[PDB]
Amino acid sequence: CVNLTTRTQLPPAYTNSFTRGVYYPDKVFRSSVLHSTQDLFLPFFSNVTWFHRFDNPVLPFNDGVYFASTEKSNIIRGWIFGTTLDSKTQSLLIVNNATNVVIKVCEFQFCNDPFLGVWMESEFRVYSSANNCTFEYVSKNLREFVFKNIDGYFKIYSKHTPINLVRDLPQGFSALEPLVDLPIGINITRFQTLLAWTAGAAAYYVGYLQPRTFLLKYNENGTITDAVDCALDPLSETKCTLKSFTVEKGIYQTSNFRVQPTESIVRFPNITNLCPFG
Amino acid sequence: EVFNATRFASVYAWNRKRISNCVADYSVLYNSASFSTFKCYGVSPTKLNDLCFTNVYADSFVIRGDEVRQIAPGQTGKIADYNYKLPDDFTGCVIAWNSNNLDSKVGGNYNYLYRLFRKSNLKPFERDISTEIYQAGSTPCNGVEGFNCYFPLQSYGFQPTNGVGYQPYRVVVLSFELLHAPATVCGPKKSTNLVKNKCVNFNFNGLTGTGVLTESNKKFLPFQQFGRDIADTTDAVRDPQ
Amino acid sequence: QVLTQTPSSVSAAVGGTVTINCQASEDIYDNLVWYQQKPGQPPKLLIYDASTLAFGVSSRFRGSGSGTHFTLTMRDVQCDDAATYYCQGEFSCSSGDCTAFGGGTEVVVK
Amino acid sequence: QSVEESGGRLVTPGTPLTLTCTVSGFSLSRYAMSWVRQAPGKGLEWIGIIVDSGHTAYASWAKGRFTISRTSTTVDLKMTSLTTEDTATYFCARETGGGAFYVFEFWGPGTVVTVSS
Ligand SMILES: *[C@@H]1O[C@H](CO)[C@@H](O[C@@H]2O[C@H](CO)[C@@H](O)[C@H](O)[C@H]2NC(C)=O)[C@H](O)[C@H]1NC(C)=O
Ligand SMILES: *[C@@H]1O[C@H](CO)[C@@H](O[C@@H]2O[C@H](CO)[C@@H](O)[C@H](O)[C@H]2NC(C)=O)[C@H](O)[C@H]1NC(C)=O
Ligand SMILES: *[C@@H]1O[C@H](CO)[C@@H](O)[C@H](O)[C@H]1NC(C)=O
Ligand SMILES: *[C@@H]1O[C@H](CO)[C@@H](O)[C@H](O)[C@H]1NC(C)=O
Ligand SMILES: *[C@@H]1O[C@H](CO)[C@@H](O)[C@H](O)[C@H]1NC(C)=O
Ligand SMILES: *[C@@H]1O[C@H](CO)[C@@H](O)[C@H](O)[C@H]1NC(C)=O
Ligand SMILES: *[C@@H]1O[C@H](CO)[C@@H](O)[C@H](O)[C@H]1NC(C)=O
Repeated sequence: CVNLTTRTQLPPAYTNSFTRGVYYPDKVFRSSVLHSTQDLFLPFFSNVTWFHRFDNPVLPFNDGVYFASTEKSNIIRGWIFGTTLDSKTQSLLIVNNATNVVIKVCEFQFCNDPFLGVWMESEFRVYSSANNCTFEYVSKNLREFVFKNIDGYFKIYSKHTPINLVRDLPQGFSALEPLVDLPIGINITRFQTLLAWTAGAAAYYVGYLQPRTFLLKYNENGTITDAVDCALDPLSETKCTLKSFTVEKGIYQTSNFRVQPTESIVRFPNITNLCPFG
Repeated sequence: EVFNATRFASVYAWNRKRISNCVADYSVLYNSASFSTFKCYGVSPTKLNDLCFTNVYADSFVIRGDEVRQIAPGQTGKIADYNYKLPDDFTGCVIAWNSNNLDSKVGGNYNYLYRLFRKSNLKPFERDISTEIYQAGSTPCNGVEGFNCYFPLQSYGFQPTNGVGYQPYRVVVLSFELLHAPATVCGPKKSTNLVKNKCVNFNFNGLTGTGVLTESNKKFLPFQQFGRDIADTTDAVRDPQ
Repeated sequence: QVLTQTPSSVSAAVGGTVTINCQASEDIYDNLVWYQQKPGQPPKLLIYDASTLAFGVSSRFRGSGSGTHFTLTMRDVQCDDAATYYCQGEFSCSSGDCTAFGGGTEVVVK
Repeated sequence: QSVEESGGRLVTPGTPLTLTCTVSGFSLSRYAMSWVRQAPGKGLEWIGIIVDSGHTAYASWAKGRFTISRTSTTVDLKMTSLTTEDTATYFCARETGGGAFYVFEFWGPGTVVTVSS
């Protein structure tokens, strides 16, 4: 397609994730009850990568992604998934163009630098070929998303929120509600973002999920208001045990400490009585 | 658009259409008496509205009326061995009916072709489009039409004066498969009326249980369906209709 | 397009059997019929589709064969079977002249 | 289901003649009428057929000198330019049911047309 190399080379920066990345695990409704559940989550106060100038390299997709983006002109367009991305294996596609949401599962032939060009959009050079398709579908502020792929289902959780900040991830709480459940059996290991001459000042954070236990609080109306990570520190484990957000004065037992083996030895007598065989 | 469209292909170029993301309804297909033959192998057509399949493949072509018996597993013939071969363990069935009123011409409908020659029998679910002249002599034909260079394809003489066996027939065959992917295409089941304030045996998308379905203004539930309590008890449910 | 019947004439006793062969020059599948024409009488349909007996006919008449070769055999022929038999089958339409009749054979029982 | 026809006459060569086959006991617009002929002591010959819809078919040996027409209850055939070898017996045969053409289950009495001087 088209190659742009006028990009300054800089190492990625890092930022604290604070208490972001809590979504409704299931579709049940509960009120005024603290529920302890296990699921793929983003750990509290984690290390979230930060990108930028245009930056869009290929990142691993192991279990999930807490994809956030703060912009003023909606420069970011969509996503690209798959394993090989060279029409050897199926690859997902999402473009949030000016028309509507376009979702496809055709086996594409991507170029090494997928991108879009733009007031009027004029350039569409994300892929070159599209054959053997399977599926089709049409559907200051921060747009944060959570992706997952389990039992051949591709879940997307989205949430929007206003912010007066400029260059800081807000320190607060905001639950994420489900958006779509794609029933497509792809095995995805890598992904890449999309952007749409003109250079826009846009940045997008990336986080990774891993199995964790949480203690979520449902208010009267069933909306999540607080969460407690269950492995952050000794205090957080105590709250998990008592299933309450406030712990009274005293001494409590939480878990068990056990040393693990380091090396394995096998001993047998001196090897003798060797059969001659000569 | 599959069973009765204005343009159907030949047997040697049968159109294959994938049916997916469909709420299939085979009951209207059963109740239709406009099909001359309707019989299925492996699965009885009566309960097709119950089983769910990941994908459905439909093939449509027009053959001679008498040539319908060759389209079946374990069938040996001319069109079977040269135009359309079915696997022995084929899942699905064919549906065919008389269509002389559209596919037959007084002067002879010559727009349909069928293959008579090929080097070897084709594997099940295979398409051959090459129009190479089949050779039977020693010298190469080199594509030049003449003696001992037989054209593999010929046309049908579909005319109203032909016998029933020679009359044109439209054949549509649907197939099913199961693999490691979520099922998407099957029947819509059904839905009964809702009765409240009486001890019933409800069923809400697998929520099997009994109780009195009184009306309650519990909460908003913007996207939730169920409703739970401190224990694992479904206190409230949201109507699907 | 061409229908041939052999033998032209054949005779047998009352306690005997005879065979009549009708071959088609083109593949007709199983579309072939037989008739029996007594002298001075209209022919009567005996077997249609080469394997199905007509209504009201005896079970001693049997037919077989498919493709291009067909055979009709009478078991325990009586003195009432002394007549002529003909084979008729379609020949497509664009392929052949609609339908042609066979040469026929004469059967006499002593 | 009774089928009968008449019209056998002695005519000079080249003189047209008409034979009318009349149906009785069934609907003509449902079954196909066909004509067969045999020479004295010779085998059966096929002349033509009319379908229930109205389309007509003939035989190559006939060369296209016959004409089959249909109406309410008179299936008639007319020829032109008769020769001296056309002295034979003519028949009109009925079908069994819808479709299944060239079965010829019902037959008429039979009529003889002779050509001489
Ligand atoms: C954009 O860059 C890619 C990679 O730098 C180019 O792909 C290379 O194309 C050359 C052809 O001269 C091959 O020899 C290399 O093996 C390719 N490398 C890769 C990684 O694909 C691509 O041709 C460039 N396109 C444009 C328009 O500049
Ligand atoms: C007789 O056989 C024995 C094996 O049963 C040979 O011992 C090995 O020989 C190879 C090839 O010479 C050496 O590479 C190995 O190191 C020998 N084994 C050991 C344990 O040293 C022996 O060499 C054979 N005898 C002769 C004369 O070839
Ligand atoms: C995040 O990673 C950077 C780069 O290695 C490191 O300097 C920083 O201490 C890390 N922060 C946390 C909380 O792990
Ligand atoms: C299309 O994908 C299917 C996936 O099973 C594969 O079997 C088939 O060979 C592919 N065909 C082409 C032309 O890529
Ligand atoms: C999932 O996809 C990957 C593609 O890299 C493939 O290697 C693997 O076999 C797939 N898993 C299954 C169960 O098919
Ligand atoms: C739930 O919504 C109602 C809307 O009338 C509001 O009054 C109430 O405060 C909400 N609940 C909580 C805990 O804020
Ligand atoms: C479902 O369809 C029925 C049909 O009239 C309609 O009354 C009802 O409102 C619909 N419900 C939803 C949720 O679409």
